[PDB]
Amino acid sequence: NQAQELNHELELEQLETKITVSSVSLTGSTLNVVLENNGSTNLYDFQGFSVIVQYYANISNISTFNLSLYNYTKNSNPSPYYWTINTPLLAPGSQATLTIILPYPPYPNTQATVVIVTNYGPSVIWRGSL
Amino acid sequence: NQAQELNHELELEQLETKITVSSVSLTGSTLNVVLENNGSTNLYDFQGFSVIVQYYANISNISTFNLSLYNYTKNSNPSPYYWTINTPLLAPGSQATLTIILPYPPYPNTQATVVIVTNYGPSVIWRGSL
Amino acid sequence: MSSYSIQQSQKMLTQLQIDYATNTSSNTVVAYLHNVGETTISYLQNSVVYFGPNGQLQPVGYNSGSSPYWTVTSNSLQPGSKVKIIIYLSSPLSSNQYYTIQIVTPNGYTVSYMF
Amino acid sequence: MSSYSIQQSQKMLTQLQIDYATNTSSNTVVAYLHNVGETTISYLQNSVVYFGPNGQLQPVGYNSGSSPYWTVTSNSLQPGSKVKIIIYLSSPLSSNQYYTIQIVTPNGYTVSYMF
Ligand code: NA
Ligand code: NA
Ligand code: NA
Repeated sequence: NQAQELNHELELEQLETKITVSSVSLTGSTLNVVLENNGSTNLYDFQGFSVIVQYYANISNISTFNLSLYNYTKNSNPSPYYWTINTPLLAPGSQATLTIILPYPPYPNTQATVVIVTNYGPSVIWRGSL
Repeated sequence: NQAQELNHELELEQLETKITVSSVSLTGSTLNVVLENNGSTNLYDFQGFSVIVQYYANISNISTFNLSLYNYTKNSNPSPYYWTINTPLLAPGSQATLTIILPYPPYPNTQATVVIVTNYGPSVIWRGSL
Repeated sequence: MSSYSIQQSQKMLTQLQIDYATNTSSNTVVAYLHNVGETTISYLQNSVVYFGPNGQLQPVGYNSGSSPYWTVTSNSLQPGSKVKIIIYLSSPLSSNQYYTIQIVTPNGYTVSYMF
Repeated sequence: MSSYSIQQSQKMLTQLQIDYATNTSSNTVVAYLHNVGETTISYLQNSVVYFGPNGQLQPVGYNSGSSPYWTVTSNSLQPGSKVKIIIYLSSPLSSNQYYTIQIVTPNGYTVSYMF
């Protein structure tokens, strides 16, 4: 039966998928996260990822809560609320830099939460200061 | 719709169920686990629990691997491969002593795993020496 | 002598999940719902949504215009897609208390998120 | 800089789970399968079972009498009930390696356990 086989394959892809955040660094309104693939699946279906950021924007010198979903794009010049990645396929053991275009520059020394979800389900949460 | 309502209730009962092991103590073939209810659900459906023990039995002075499921009984003096608990209902915040009748006394200073699964799903695993 | 509740050895197949949920003010809650399965989920407007402090969840009505009610940026969810669910509340959330949101699709799939 | 994979805030409804699984010898594996939902699960003999070292699972046939094959103490599972699955293997298990067992019921529910 074929639902049985589809679910079999998917659940083992979920078991074997793992990602972690090596480093995070900010420049202007662009956030650069260095993602490392610690699983045994290839990651490439970035349209099906999630990238969610909760941070404190600097709007007219007022520190203002911001929560947003960012969508993937291959566009090399991404708009705010978009992100891109400098590899076509992130293989087990590899790293890649994910570039996220925030709508405002972060207010200095404010905390932030970055959630990165693979297309299979397993995710990573990073909490820190921007 | 009623599948939705049933699934709603059950999943929040799983969210609110949590148990932990205060202490383990052995005498003869009798294992005493002091179980603590850290959730907000009452626990009483002991027929629907699981109690699994993996330990090294002392069979004729030979240390022999043993893995077994134990079934619940209300009997306070249970047979081997049976367990009981000294309350009919373990309320949030309370403790109770679970007594498991192993089929042989443990061989001295051998390691064991005790798995106790509530009827709702959430469980607790204790690993140590007997 | 070492005991921990549940385990990382015992897993099941995930087809639907809330990637993240949190309050965006005292009156509003956001949750991102993510279809990680292999088939489209449809008629999301017929979902059931509960929200509340841990142990005191309350039903929340769809699109009523009068709090407490919820909305969703699209009424179907394809494999890989995400939708945004917003709950509008009638009394503010306390800062020193954990909250849970829960969603039950028409097909019965039940997912929750605690913040 | 504080990073965590997955989260304990994100949960779904469990209806079926393997409470525990481990090898009982070099060539035999035991798994205890537990119905924690509210509906009967039937025709367990038509399940598919995969077993192997992590990443290299192999399908395993029901009751074939010839290794690798599996058996089950009953082929229905009422709410609250447990059945015991035994896998009989044709080659010994290595001592320094993680193994995964996975079960897919006819209705499609998928559960796994790693030991
Ligand atoms: Na109760
Ligand atoms: Na309200
Ligand atoms: Na084999």
